[PDB]
Amino acid sequence: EDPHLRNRPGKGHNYIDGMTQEDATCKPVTYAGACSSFDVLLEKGKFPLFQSYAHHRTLLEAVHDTIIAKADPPSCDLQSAHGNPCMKEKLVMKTHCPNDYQSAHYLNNDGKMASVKCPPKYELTEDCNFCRQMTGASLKKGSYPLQDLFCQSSEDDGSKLKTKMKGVCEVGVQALKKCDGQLSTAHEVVPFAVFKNSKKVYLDKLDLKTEENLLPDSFVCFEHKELKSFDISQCPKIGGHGSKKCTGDAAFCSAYECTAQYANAYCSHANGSGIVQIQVSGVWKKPLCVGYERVVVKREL
Amino acid sequence: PVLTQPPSSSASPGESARLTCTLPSDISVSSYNIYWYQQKPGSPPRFLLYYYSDSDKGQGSGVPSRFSGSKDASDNTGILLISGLQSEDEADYYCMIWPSNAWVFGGGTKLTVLGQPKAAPSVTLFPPSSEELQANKATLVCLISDFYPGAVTVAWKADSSPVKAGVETTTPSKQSNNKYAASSYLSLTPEQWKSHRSYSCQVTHEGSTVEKTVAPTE
Amino acid sequence: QVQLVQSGAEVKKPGASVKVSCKVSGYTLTELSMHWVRQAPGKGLEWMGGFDREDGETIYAQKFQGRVTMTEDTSTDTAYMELSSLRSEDTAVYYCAIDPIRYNWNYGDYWGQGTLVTVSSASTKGPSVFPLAPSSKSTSGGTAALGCLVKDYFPEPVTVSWNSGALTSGVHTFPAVLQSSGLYSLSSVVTVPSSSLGTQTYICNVNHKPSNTKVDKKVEPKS
Repeated sequence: EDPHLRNRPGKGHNYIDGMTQEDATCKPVTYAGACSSFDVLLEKGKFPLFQSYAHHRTLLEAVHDTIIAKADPPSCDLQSAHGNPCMKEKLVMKTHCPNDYQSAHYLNNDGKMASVKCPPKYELTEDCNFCRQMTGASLKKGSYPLQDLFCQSSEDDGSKLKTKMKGVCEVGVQALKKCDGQLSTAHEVVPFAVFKNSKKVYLDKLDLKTEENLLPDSFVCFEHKELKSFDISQCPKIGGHGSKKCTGDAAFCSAYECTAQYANAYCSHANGSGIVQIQVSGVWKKPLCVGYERVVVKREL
Repeated sequence: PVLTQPPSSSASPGESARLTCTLPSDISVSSYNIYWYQQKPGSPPRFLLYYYSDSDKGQGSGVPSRFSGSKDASDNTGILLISGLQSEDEADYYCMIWPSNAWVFGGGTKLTVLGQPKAAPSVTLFPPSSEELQANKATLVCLISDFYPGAVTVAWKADSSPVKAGVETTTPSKQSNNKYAASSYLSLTPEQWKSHRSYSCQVTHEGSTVEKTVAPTE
Repeated sequence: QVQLVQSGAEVKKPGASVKVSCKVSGYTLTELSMHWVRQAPGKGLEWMGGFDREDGETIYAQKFQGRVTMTEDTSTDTAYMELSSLRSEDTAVYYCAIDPIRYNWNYGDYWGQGTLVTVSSASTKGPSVFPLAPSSKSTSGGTAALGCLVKDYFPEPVTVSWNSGALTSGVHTFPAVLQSSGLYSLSSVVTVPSSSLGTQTYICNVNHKPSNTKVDKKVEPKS
């Protein structure tokens, strides 16, 4: 659904905590307005995983929806003595940041959100490793997503889950083995997933499955004024209670009572939504987030 | 964070007025949307426009394009430019930035469209009358009259020392001759009045100060 | 088009609480993030607090934290602001406000008309009138200043005339000031030819109808 991709799940907040000048169009992201922290993900040719799960949450959305927590320092200062907490973790990542960006966020190895930031008139370099002075007219108001990922809510416990990769000694900042032969190093696009009580879990394989449903989270409701989001909680179910009156597709009318003259809004079933599960070492689990990132991998020969 | 605006500014009709909004040294004008408001007496502030950059800006409803905004990074200032100044533009102007969970307003700037010209103020300081001191009260009355533009800074001094407590000052009001007048009061106890050698009233108009002093020893 | 209407003017004793309303019409209140900004008379604007509806959290400024409370009645589209432990410095005009950037679609009101809240413990006191006598210091080349001091009255207003309205030229009556005592005070002055001081008569006529107080005071030069 092309324009309904801006009808976000949850609150739809796509702002970073320290940059609130875009709140009019990022808090929340909806049909109207532009958002420097969100529109990046919908450019065709970029972020293929999120674009195939676009009705799920972004990293910023998962943070403001209490699904993902912030790092103990929520943002690292590149132009300091060290920029330490993110520096060692950012250098193993091969990233590309567009111009005029003051902040860039990523999923930590701890399953939390870290941010890389710069002074008010610096741009992030093309590798997101240094702060370069601004050669635009003005900076963007938001933060650039470094990884291609989507997120969801989950109570499935993954405290027993850990990275298992064939013949891999070091992937990113994770050392899996003691390798004393001399090794093969390369930048590999490695999938990963975060679980409730786990760290980041890299995988040889991305095996995902979706169970679609007719729960309220799988619907996009909207009204014409010119599109405006509508919350399905105001719609009465079949034999139910409603503060407003709605209509919709055959999927919505199968569970909610439909009225195709009076309607305040229209609800469509967001195809592609639902609960996503991933296979980790031969076991299906409900992850908090799933994504890719190009990072340094050392494999034994 | 403190936002400092000049207390007053003036320009002639048809000219261009340039109002500044200077930010502290630890934040940058380049980071924030800059709100600008126009407030006239007896009415709430009116949103003029906001400026963040030449591509992120917006005008208020019913606000003519004479009003425009910009930034000056070297001075760390938000700027409201009013071209082709007209008589209805005489009002107070506030700037606002929204960096965190707070609306931070500047001090405000009284913009006077220069009707015609520039009179200096006449100051008269009245000691407490014998009738008031008989009532165990003492009030000094500072009278400022016949000045233009209508903007004054009133400062009270007790024996060359500034006084802040017990001071009430009116906003400059337009006299029947279309100049401005203002009054300032200093409330004292009868002992405070006679315990000092003199009290002073100092008003500042267009950067120039006129001072009058009174003493109980006469 | 949004319409913001606030409640009427208020008078509260020091230490009590004040409750201001802002009725929203033409739009639903549960889609607006309402803020509150106050302005002491003749002074600048000050932000007191606001409710973030996307967050569902109320934010206040530290200068008021503990005293300002913000509620709402969704059935009547009315927001409320309560300020407690009132002091004399809390006398101001209180505005309900709306973010002009987020709601740029609105072509109606972004602010309320304002609610004046006066903090005083007085109750209908008549004024004391004292003369402002010119000796010679009020003089600068044939021009001289004299007047009357209408002090310590409540509530507003008082009306002042000179010579029972016959003398109007050179007369100026100033707006009142609210002192820390909770009582009002103003001065009416007339600039006269300094030669006419021994020739002419100057009587100010002060009228405070809330207390039914009419005073006449002859302003003659000082010895």
